[PDB]
Amino acid sequence: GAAWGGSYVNDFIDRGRVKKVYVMSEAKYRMLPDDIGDWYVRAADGQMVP
Amino acid sequence: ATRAFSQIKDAMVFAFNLPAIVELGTATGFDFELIDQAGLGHEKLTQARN
Repeated sequence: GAAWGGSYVNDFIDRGRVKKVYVMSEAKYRMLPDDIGDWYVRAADGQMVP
Repeated sequence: ATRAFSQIKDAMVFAFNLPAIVELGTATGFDFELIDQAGLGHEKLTQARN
């Protein structure tokens, strides 16, 4: 969800105004279906599972 | 009371009567708002107020 759709984490202060903070994948890593193979998840043992 | 309390040190003590209409409060002078319109900050607004 965070990689392909973005995630609203919390707020920050831009020039004295409260504004959102978003984490999302860089454009070129969430364009084509094959890009799904670029993402890994850490396992309980620390291994990276595709 | 104000004359007597003017001698008090380390404190500003001021005695005063109620406004005729407490809901409106005082109508003696003016109320002025200095607004930070360009995101200057608290310090710059303080300098402008000074």
